[PDB]
Amino acid sequence: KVFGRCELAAAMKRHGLDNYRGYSLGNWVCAAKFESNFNTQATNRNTDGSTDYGILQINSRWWCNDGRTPGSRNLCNIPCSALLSSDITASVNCAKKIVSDGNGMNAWVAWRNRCKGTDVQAWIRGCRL
Ligand SMILES: [Cl-]
Ligand code: NA
Repeated sequence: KVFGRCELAAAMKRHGLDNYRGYSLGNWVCAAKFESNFNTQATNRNTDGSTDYGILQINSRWWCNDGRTPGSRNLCNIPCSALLSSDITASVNCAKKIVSDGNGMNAWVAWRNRCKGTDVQAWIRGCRL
């Protein structure tokens, strides 16, 4: 599923991401835009052999099991394929664990490089939330 901007904003808000650990909704929408282009089916292979999955590009090195990342952890206790569903529940629930681990949204490289320190409220502007 390729989400609309406002559609995803509303979905994320319903799942409890607005101000989660102090991060306003615009941060999450911006992160999703630059990580996946709002596409739940996005996958990208990393140099170390791990793979990033879904709308928030969650990494199989630490967070999910894809059966092909040796010595890796599954800290969200899910198969990586579940992060590609049109239903964002699994991705949101895992992201809540990630952003809570001490480093906040800096875990997402595109957030750090393209969202952090910008006017992120622009990403939810005009949306009926
Ligand atoms: Cl933080
Ligand atoms: Na893993």
